[PDB]
Amino acid sequence: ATSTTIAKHIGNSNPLIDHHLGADPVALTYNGRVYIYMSSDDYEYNSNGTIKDNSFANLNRVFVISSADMVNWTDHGAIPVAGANGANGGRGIAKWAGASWAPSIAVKKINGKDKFFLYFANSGGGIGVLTADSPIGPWTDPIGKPLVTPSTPGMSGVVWLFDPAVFVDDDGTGYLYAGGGVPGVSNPTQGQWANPKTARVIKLGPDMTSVVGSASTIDAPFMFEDSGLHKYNGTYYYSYCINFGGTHPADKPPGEIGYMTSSSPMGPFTYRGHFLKNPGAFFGGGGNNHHAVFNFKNEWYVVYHAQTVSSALFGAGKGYRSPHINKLVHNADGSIQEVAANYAGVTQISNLNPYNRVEAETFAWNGRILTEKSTAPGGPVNNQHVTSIQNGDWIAVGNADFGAGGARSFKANVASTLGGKIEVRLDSADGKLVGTLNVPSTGGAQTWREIETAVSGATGVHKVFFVFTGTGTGNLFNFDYWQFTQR
Ligand SMILES: [Ca+2]
Ligand code: NA
Ligand code: NA
Repeated sequence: ATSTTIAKHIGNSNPLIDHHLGADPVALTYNGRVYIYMSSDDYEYNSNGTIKDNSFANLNRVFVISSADMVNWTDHGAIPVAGANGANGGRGIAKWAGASWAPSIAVKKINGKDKFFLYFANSGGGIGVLTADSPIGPWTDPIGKPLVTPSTPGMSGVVWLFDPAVFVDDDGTGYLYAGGGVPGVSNPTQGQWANPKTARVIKLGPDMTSVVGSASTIDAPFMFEDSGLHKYNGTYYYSYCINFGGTHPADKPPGEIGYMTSSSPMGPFTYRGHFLKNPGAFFGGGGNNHHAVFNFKNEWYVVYHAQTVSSALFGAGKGYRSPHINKLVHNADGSIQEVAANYAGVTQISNLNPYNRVEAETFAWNGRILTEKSTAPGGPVNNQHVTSIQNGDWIAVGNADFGAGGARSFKANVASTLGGKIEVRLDSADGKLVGTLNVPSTGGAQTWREIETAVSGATGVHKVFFVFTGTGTGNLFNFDYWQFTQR
C-alpha cells in the first residue's frame, strides 16, 4: 500500500465517502440500512485542465450510497434524474427537468407494498418526483412535469422554490416542505431578512405524487433554504438554514441550522434555537449548510455537507461538497444540543459479515480508486465496480467478523486486460497477509471471472484491506464483488 486517504482517514467516519463528491444529503432509513441521496457534485475544469469553482453545471443526477453500520458504504452509483437539454446522454428520467438539486426521499406502504418517492428541485423551476419499487430504483416519472410550481396554491410568495423535504407522518399522511430565498431582490430590508416568509408546507395526496389544498407559510425567522422535518416524542421539528444577511440576534446566528417546533405538521411552528454551526466553524474549505435529521437503528443523527474532500485535494473547498454524519441529541425539555461536527464521526454500530457476497464498492476507506456502473453480469440494481486501480491502491472494510472458525478461501469477481494481484490484509494496509489472489487476464475490462484463493489466519473481528498490485501503469483490473468461505 502506497496510496493515501484523501479526507476520510482509517478509523474515521467523516466524510462518509471521499472517492467522489456528494452534496445536499438526505437520509432514508429502510429495513436495517440508511440510504443517503445527494446532489451530483463533480469537479469542473477550465479549458486548460485546471480546477475551477463549482458552478452546479453537473447537478443533473442523484448519487446514492447506503450503510448498515455507519462506516462501510455501498456505492449505488447515480440516478440519471434530469432528462432535458440532452440528459444524461438521452437516459434522463425526468424529460422536463434540466437539473435535480437537493433530493428528498420517502417510503410509504401503498396497497400493502413499500413504494419509494424521490423528490428534487429543477433549479428554481419547481419540485419533481420519481417513484420506484426499491430505494435504489429503477425510477419512473409518473407525472411528466413538476409536482409543485409557483402556481401551486399557497406557493405564491416563495423566492426560491427549492430544497424539498418530504415527511410521511405516522398516520400515513405525506407532507412537503420547500422554499427559501429572501424577498427584496438586490437589497432586502432588515425586516425582509428577518421574516422572508418564503418557507412553505403543503399536504401531499395519498399517492405521494400530488398535493391536497394549498401551501401554508412557515414564518421561519431569517429563513434561507434547506428545509428539514423530523418528529420526536410527538412534536414536529421544522429545521432550516438561517440566512447571512441583515443584522441577526445572538439566538439566530447567520448560516446555522435553526429549528422550530409544533404539535401539528403544518404549524403553527415556534422558533426554538439552532443546533449546527457553519461548516467552516469546524472544517477547512468553508461552505453553506445543508442537512437532514433522522433516526437509524434507534439513534438520532444529522446528515450534513462540508467541503472536506476538495479542501484536502486543492487547498480550497471551491464549492464542492461531501457528506458527513454526526449524532444528534434531544434534551428532556425537547431542545436539541449543538451538533459536535467532526472527522471522527459515528463509531461502527455493527460488524460486517464477510461470508455473504460483499460488493467491492462496499468499503469504509480507500487509497484512491473510483467506482462506476459495471458491465458484470448479475449483481444488484445499478451494480457498480471498483475501477481506476493502480499499483499501490487499496480499499478497506471496517470490522469484518470472521468468527472463531475463520475463513477458508476468498473469491473476487474481476475483469482484467493484463492481470495483477489482490492482497488480503488484516488491520492495516501493511498488515497481516491472509491471502493473495492472482488476477488473470480475463479477456479485457468487460470480461468477468470469479477467482478463488486460499486464506489462513483470518479469525475474529478486523478491518480488512484489499491491496492491489501489478506491473502495468494504468488500470490493473476492475473489481465487482468478493466473498469469503467459512473454514
Ligand atoms: Ca459490484
Ligand atoms: Na434536503
Ligand atoms: Na487509483
